[PDB]
Amino acid sequence: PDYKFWYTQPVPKINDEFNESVNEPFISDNKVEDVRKDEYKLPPGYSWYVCDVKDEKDRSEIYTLLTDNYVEDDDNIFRFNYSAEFLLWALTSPNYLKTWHIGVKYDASNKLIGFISAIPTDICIHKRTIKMAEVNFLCVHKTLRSKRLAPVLIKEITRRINLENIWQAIYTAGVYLPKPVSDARYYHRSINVKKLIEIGFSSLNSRLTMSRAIKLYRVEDTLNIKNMRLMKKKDVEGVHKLLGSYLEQFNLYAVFTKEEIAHWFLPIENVIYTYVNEENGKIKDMISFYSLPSQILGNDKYSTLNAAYSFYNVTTTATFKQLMQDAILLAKRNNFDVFNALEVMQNKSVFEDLKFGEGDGSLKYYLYNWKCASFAPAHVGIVLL
Ligand SMILES: CCCCCCCCCCCCCC(=O)SCCNC(=O)CCNC(=O)[C@H](O)C(C)(C)COP(=O)(O)OP(=O)(O)OC[C@H]1O[C@@H](n2cnc3c(N)ncnc32)[C@H](O)[C@@H]1OP(=O)(O)O
Ligand SMILES: Cc1nn(C)c(C)c1CCOc1cccnc1-c1cccc(N2CCNCC2)c1
Ligand SMILES: [Cl-]
Ligand SMILES: [Cl-]
Ligand SMILES: [Cl-]
Ligand SMILES: [Cl-]
Repeated sequence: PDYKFWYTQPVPKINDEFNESVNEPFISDNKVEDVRKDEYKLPPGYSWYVCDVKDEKDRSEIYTLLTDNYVEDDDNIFRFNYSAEFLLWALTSPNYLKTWHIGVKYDASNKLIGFISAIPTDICIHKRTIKMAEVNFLCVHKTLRSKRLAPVLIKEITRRINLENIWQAIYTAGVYLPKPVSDARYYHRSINVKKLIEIGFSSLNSRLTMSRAIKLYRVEDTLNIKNMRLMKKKDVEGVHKLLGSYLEQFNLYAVFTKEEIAHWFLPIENVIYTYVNEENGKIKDMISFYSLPSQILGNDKYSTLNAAYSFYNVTTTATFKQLMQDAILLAKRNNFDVFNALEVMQNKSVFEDLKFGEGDGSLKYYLYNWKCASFAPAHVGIVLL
């Protein structure tokens, strides 16, 4: 609770507030020549391991570590269960670096007991585009918790990123760290109502029977945008144009290349869904969501919470409410239990009328080595995985 590590880093202190025009690094004029060239030292018995996520053996070790040891909610009901495919997809975006996928092994057993990763991305923050590392999947094995391994993982990936002449990073966390640039509550639209109530994800309102809740939280009968279809390769430049134009209104967003659109949006069953309303090669509307199940801890009636997470949604032919109603239906049609979304972009406006419930927490957006004013989450135009 006292931030002994984080207050040594170029991030804001917890009570810092910055003026409305500053937009620049905390530590500027960095020189690659000054970056530590060797890996940070580890205690005897532990070693760094650069992972090849395209290799089945390495990927399996990452998958096993995260499945057993990655993020849990604050009541330890759920643990994220990113698929091995999702991990491959998330980590091998265009121009990724294998040397930014770094683990720590326990030498005696040759097992992976720590991990952190980054991928490169261009991030526009308050109208300035900066090449950044997007950091994700920080994880320490449960048996090695509270041994200060996380600061070493963070410092080591920072070194590896700095060696590429990159000095800023973006990341999200459900925990409060110094210091969010924005903080977005999450909301959910129940689809498989009885399951969500039985596992403790949702509460049954005291005025409702289970049977009535199932009826009341039914989804729309048919699409508002009836021509929706899965995205195809030929749609990449059209999605690039539609999404790229939409995102320029926000204070924080990724500046996607055509290659990045193809990577992040072309569909992969049970990983990433993108639907488009296309006419004469123009993409008029798009819906996208990704698949991230949570293992339901200690519950033998169900295995996973099969959740869809809102990604990027843009409409020109409907209202935003109609678009997001269609997103919920498309998730339901693909057998998802729940549709989760953040109060970013225009999402907040739809939550009441589309019968979303408010979640039990918020997702914090962070920048490393960047000084600027924080802002309300409606100004956030990026969804991290
Ligand atoms: C220019 C390039 C820069 C690149 C780097 C950019 C920064 C990237 C930052 C990483 C972005 C990650 C994005 C994601 O992946 S967020 C998801 C994080 N992972 C999990 O929640 C999985 C389950 N939990 C664990 O695996 C461990 O509990 C973790 C690994 C979280 C801590 O391990 P452990 O419990 O064994 O603790 P320790 O003794 O080793 O270390 C204690 C220190 O760790 C600080 N801590 C705790 N939780 C987090 C957290 N979620 N982000 C950052 N720091 C965190 C804490 O403040 C303390 O420092 P201080 O309080 O003394 O200051
Ligand atoms: C159903 C469920 N399962 N688990 C394991 C949880 C925590 C939930 C609650 C629902 O949480 C969200 C709902 C919507 C969006 N984001 C989250 C969210 C919340 C906390 C942390 C993360 N991480 C770490 C940072 N990087 C992205 C992923 C994500
Ligand atoms: Cl493979
Ligand atoms: Cl977290
Ligand atoms: Cl009932
Ligand atoms: Cl391009």
